[PDB]
Amino acid sequence: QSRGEKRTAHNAIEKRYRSSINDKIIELKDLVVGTEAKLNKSAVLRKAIDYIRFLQHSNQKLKQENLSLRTAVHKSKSLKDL
Amino acid sequence: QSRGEKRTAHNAIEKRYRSSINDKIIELKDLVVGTEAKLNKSAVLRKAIDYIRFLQHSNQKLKQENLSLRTAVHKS
Amino acid sequence: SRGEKRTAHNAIEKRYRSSINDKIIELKDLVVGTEAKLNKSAVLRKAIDYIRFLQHSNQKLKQENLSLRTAVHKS
Amino acid sequence: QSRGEKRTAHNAIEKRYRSSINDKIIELKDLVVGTEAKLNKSAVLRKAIDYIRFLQHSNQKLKQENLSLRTAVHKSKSLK
DNA sequence: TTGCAGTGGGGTGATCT
DNA sequence: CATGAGATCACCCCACTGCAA
DNA sequence: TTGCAGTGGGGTGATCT
DNA sequence: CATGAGATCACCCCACTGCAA
Ligand SMILES: [Mg+2]
Ligand SMILES: [Mg+2]
Repeated sequence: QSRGEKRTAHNAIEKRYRSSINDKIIELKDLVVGTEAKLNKSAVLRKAIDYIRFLQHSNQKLKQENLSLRTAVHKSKSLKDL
Repeated sequence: QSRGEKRTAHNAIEKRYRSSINDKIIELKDLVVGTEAKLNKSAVLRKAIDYIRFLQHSNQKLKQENLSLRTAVHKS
Repeated sequence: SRGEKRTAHNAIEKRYRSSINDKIIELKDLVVGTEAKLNKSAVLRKAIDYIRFLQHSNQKLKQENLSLRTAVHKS
Repeated sequence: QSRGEKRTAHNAIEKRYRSSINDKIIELKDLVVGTEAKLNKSAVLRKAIDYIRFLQHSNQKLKQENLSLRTAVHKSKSLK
């Protein structure tokens, strides 16, 4: 590659670099405000951060409840002379 | 007010902007791989995307399960 | 035993290699010190140059001491 | 370079390597025992080491002497 | 009402891998 | 990161030399 | 009088640069 | 070590948009 060639190649490289990021921001955008909405990059990332924590918290609550529900039906089976 | 004076000023505005995004990718990073690691931006995003989807399905599945378990409780 | 003889001599050859290598390490400690990392030939190149350097420095000093003593005597 | 070529090359590189050391051990030999004498590698280096130390010690001795001679000459006039 | 901050696209150079 | 290659080192094997039993 | 350690040459793979 | 080259990042400059004064 000559200087101009490196440049031109690098620009195509950098184009691929940008999509590697911008394409994932769109993916995150669709996950947090949906495919139809329009939202700016930092806002999408801000929503993605809080959505993840929300989902993480929910997951914990959902699990705590699943165990309780399971412990409940299990106990329902116990007929033992009390 | 010179063009260059104006380019320089906006340059400071653009760094603000760039950091509005970068600071946030670092936040996502700390959530997916933690603080000690080093992971490029696109990989932080890829992980965050997959983590969200993973949690989304994990949560939906627990919800489905919890429904039955709850109804089982009823039908008992 | 061709082999056993080899193994045994191999130990002899290591002792030998070490007889040269440990000296290069000493020469190295002398010319660039202990913390440095320097390859064998540079250690030797330096040693050679260092000796030549001190040789000339000491000659010059001896001829000058000569002249100084002559002066003192011739006074 | 194929393994075969790399091999052949390496042997010539290693020939150059050895010479870069051996050629110097003989430069040292000549300094410690002379052009004509023959002494083995480790004894040449042992001699080089001790010779350097001696050259170092001598230089210090010589400098001190040089100063004393110089301080001598001075007084040899500086007598007020 | 419109001129700047904000926002984003694309290019470059330095540096990394 | 990859390839490419010369450099550096330890160690291999071989040859031989000379001294200590 | 001679085998065995010592010495040195060159090759080679592993690794560094 | 030396290319070589893609990837990564920050910053550049440019264009445009929307809102605060
Ligand atoms: Mg960016
Ligand atoms: Mg050697």
